[PDB]
Amino acid sequence: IVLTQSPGTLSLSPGERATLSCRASQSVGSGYLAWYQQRPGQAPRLLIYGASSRATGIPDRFSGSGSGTDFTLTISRLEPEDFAVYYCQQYAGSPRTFGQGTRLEI
Amino acid sequence: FGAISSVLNDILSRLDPPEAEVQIDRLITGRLQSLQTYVTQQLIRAAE
Amino acid sequence: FGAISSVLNDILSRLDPPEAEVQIDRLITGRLQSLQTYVTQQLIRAAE
Amino acid sequence: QVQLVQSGAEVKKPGSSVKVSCKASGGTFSSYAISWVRQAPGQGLEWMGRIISMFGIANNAQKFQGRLTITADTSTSTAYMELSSLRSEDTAVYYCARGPYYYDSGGYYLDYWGQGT
Amino acid sequence: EILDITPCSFGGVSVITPGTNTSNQVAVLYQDVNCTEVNVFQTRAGCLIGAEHVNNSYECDIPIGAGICASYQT
Amino acid sequence: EVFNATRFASVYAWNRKRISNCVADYSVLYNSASFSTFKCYGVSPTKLNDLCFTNVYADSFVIRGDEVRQIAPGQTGKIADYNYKLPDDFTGCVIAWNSNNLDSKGNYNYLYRLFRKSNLKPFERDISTEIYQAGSTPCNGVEGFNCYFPLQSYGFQPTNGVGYQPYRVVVLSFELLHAPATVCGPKKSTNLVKNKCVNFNFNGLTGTGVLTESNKKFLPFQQFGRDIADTTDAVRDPQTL
Amino acid sequence: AYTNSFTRGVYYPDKVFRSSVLHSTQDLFLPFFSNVTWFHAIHRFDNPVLPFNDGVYFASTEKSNIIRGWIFGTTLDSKTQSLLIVNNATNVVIKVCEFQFCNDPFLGVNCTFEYVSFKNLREFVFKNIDGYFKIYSKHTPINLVRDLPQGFSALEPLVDLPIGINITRFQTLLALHAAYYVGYLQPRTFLLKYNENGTITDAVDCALDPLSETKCTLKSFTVEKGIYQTSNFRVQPTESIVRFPNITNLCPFGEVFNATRFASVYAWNRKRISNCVADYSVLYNSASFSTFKCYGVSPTKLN
Ligand SMILES: *[C@@H]1O[C@H](CO)[C@@H](O[C@@H]2O[C@H](CO)[C@@H](O)[C@H](O)[C@H]2NC(C)=O)[C@H](O)[C@H]1NC(C)=O
Ligand SMILES: *[C@@H]1O[C@H](CO)[C@@H](O)[C@H](O)[C@H]1NC(C)=O
Ligand SMILES: *[C@@H]1O[C@H](CO)[C@@H](O)[C@H](O)[C@H]1NC(C)=O
Ligand SMILES: *[C@@H]1O[C@H](CO)[C@@H](O)[C@H](O)[C@H]1NC(C)=O
Ligand SMILES: *[C@@H]1O[C@H](CO)[C@@H](O)[C@H](O)[C@H]1NC(C)=O
Ligand SMILES: *[C@@H]1O[C@H](CO)[C@@H](O)[C@H](O)[C@H]1NC(C)=O
Ligand SMILES: *[C@@H]1O[C@H](CO)[C@@H](O)[C@H](O)[C@H]1NC(C)=O
Ligand SMILES: *[C@@H]1O[C@H](CO)[C@@H](O)[C@H](O)[C@H]1NC(C)=O
Repeated sequence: IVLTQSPGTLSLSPGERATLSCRASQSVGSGYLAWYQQRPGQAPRLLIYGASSRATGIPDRFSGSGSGTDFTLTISRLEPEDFAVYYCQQYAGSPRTFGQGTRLEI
Repeated sequence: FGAISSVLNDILSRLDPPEAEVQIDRLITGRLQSLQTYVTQQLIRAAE
Repeated sequence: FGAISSVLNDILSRLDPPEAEVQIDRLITGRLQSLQTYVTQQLIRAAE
Repeated sequence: QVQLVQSGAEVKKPGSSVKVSCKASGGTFSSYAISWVRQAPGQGLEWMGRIISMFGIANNAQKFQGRLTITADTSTSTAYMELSSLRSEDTAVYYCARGPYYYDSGGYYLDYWGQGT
Repeated sequence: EILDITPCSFGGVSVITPGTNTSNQVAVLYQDVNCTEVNVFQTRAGCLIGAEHVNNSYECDIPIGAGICASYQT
Repeated sequence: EVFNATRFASVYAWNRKRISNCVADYSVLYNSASFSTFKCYGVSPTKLNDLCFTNVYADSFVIRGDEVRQIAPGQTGKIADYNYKLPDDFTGCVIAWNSNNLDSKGNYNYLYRLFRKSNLKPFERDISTEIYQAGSTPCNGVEGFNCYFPLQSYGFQPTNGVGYQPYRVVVLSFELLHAPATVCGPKKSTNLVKNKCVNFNFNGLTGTGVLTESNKKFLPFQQFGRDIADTTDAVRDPQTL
Repeated sequence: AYTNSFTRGVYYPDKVFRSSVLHSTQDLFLPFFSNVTWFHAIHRFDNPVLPFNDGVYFASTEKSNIIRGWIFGTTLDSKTQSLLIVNNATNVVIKVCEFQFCNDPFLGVNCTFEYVSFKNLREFVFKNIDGYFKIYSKHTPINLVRDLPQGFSALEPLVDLPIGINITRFQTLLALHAAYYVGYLQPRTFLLKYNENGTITDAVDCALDPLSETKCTLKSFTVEKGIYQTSNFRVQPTESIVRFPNITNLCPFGEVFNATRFASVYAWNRKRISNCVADYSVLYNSASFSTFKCYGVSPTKLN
């Protein structure tokens, strides 16, 4: 399975509503996705798990949705310190596969 | 004979053994006493 | 006869009256039923 | 709080074997599904193994199956990885992964990562 | 479609035997079954296996039922 | 060593311990009031003292509030069926007592293994991890509804509620058979008196009879004689042969 | 190679003395008049492992105690518990300790209780019951060098041993510079004849042949002339019909059960279920349900 994301990069100015969706080639599940935010030159950090079950220690401003074969991650209000890399990550079964990453530039 | 169902196969079905022994045992004692009556009737009528 | 142990002395040694009564009533029902069959056998055969 | 110590950068000759550590300090250890991941320079991250600490049993990713032996030492609260048949291109940064393996509590995958090698 | 239920065939298993001092040979009597469901001889009592049927007439020694009797003889 | 033991095993791997060649004081077990539930099935609780038992096995594990009633013969439950099944004709006493003082300090040690063992014969241990096996055609991952990890663990916190409050339970399994009795109670015994109508209880056989020397020769291994009606007629004196 | 036992395999089943009593018991036994496997290992002719199955009958002919050991192991490699029985010169030592065994163990010419101590035939039956391993022995002088004599031997239970293993395989240990018999026990009924003195002189099988079923039903060795009913003929069912009607509709159980609103007790709503295929497996599987007590039907079997 390959988790095809939408798109490779979305060039958004701060404050934009950014939907960094991620689509699966076959069904995975509605409590079966997770998203990690990788800080520059570091290790990624979980923000939303099980597609919509918000991870503790993370602001509500980040919000994932979708189910089946089409999933969506939404960032509602971009701020300057949020430019970073985001990875989707299939959560159901099989070898763990991580998304190709989205780099937010100015 | 005062059980949940008269059909023995239906007793093997419709419930698991650990509770089912009491229902089967009530069936067993009833049928065995029925044989006791029928057989004792046979012997006495056969004596006749 | 569907009791915990066939030996009566064993029942008296192991289980105390409140459940013992249920056990012994099982022995009395079984053994006494067997006695009833045996006597009806003897009585009919003695008639023969 | 929780952290895995970074190593000194490594360069290795082809054909050797490399041992990379992963320290766990703080928190409630032995209830986490500590795992193993890596990312090559300029490529996305790839998973290698998964360890259930209580029964100390591990599985290896298909692409890396037959080349990695992974064990977890509960006494020192550490997770170890062993890689053989090193090549020239294999020099790279190596990461470590973990997260509780408990179902009906949601979870199954979480973060709790460190920094790297 | 309307299907009849006929219970599977069955009957008592009777063993025909002469006294153990005399021989260990034995003939088995399957009651009330045709000799297909099982020296095989069919009589109204049932299927009889292990016995050699003869039309010669002799006094009854061991009764098979349905007019058939068994005995140990050359 | 097994009941007042420093460490108790988990429901995942409940320890089974051999007990042999030891006179047993059941009085201290019964009189001691630390025991919360002491409901007995095969033996009277009060009369657990006098009788002799050939072999006693002690089973050790730790349970919640619901399992104290769940662990019983013929009762059905998650842990009762999937983990540890009590035989329907079990002869013995189930013993349980408080575990707040020793456990629930966060104490995450205990594990119970739910869905994997759909059917288990009595007194059987499943030490195989078997990660999946919930049921579905795909495999090699958990995925959704297809499979899930059976080995879930208990989380005991210093804040644990009374309903989920942990309890320690020890089940002593008495196997009632005819064989050399390893365990008996603390009663000294009189010497032998013969040719007299005496109430007798030998190795816990019990009954009334006239003790006489028997010319019949046991084979060395045999212990108890019997009759055509399957009642005891010959006994080997335990202390002297 | 194969040959028949003709008599052998009768042991004392229970822990009693009985005088002149014909008592019929059901237990694992070596069937009468059945093949017992025959092997050689002499001159290199090594010894193979065997499938233990439910039980084993072992018979040894040895002049210089070449047969010295027995193992009853699953993998034989220190992963799982393995028992060692060896009988060296004057001491019979029994160690059921976890040991590391070499794959081919031979002699040149984690642990519970531990025990220490052709003119002749030695017969051993090794069996494990109820977590207990019981060893049966019997030494009988024979003149029939070729094959087993047609005589009845009773094997006393020597010692009882608490091993508790998943036994699946069997091997014999031999000296390197014989013939051993293997048969598999199966559940059958024997009618045992005890003497006055209690020696097991003779026994008769209950399924061996039509004479034997008559002997077992009559409960005597001698059967007189006549007809005897012994058992019941019964055609065993071969196939299985699972004919049910086919209905597309699914159960509205899920919608009712996870419905947002339920009515009050004084006016409890009655919902009719009909003409749908209903699966109760989902209901069993869900663990959110605090109470599942069922009266009319057992909870596992409702579906
Ligand atoms: C003897 O007993 C030891 C344990 O008392 C067995 O070895 C242990 O195996 C476990 C794996 O389940 C390890 O975690 C322990 O560290 C081992 N301990 C030791 C001391 O090795 C051992 O296999 C048994 N048998 C032999 C032949 O030593
Ligand atoms: C039965 O066998 C015995 C030998 O044990 C023999 O003496 C007797 O004559 C036999 N009975 C008949 C009727 O032949
Ligand atoms: C023998 O079997 C056939 C069918 O197999 C049946 O029709 C016939 O009636 C049987 N014989 C007797 C005497 O019933
Ligand atoms: C006996 O059977 C044979 C062979 O079928 C036949 O030839 C003969 O006529 C029969 N005899 C009698 C007396 O029935
Ligand atoms: C168990 O140990 C405690 C130690 O405080 C002691 O009070 C108690 O009597 C012991 N119980 C038994 C049965 O020895
Ligand atoms: C016993 O062995 C013989 C030859 O070795 C063989 O023909 C026969 O089928 C065997 N018996 C069984 C029941 O397999
Ligand atoms: C016999 O074997 C035991 C253990 O297998 C060993 O201790 C002993 O030395 C051996 N020899 C004798 C003569 O007992
Ligand atoms: C039984 O064994 C005793 C042992 O002394 C012997 O005297 C007796 O003769 C034996 N009985 C038979 C029938 O062989």
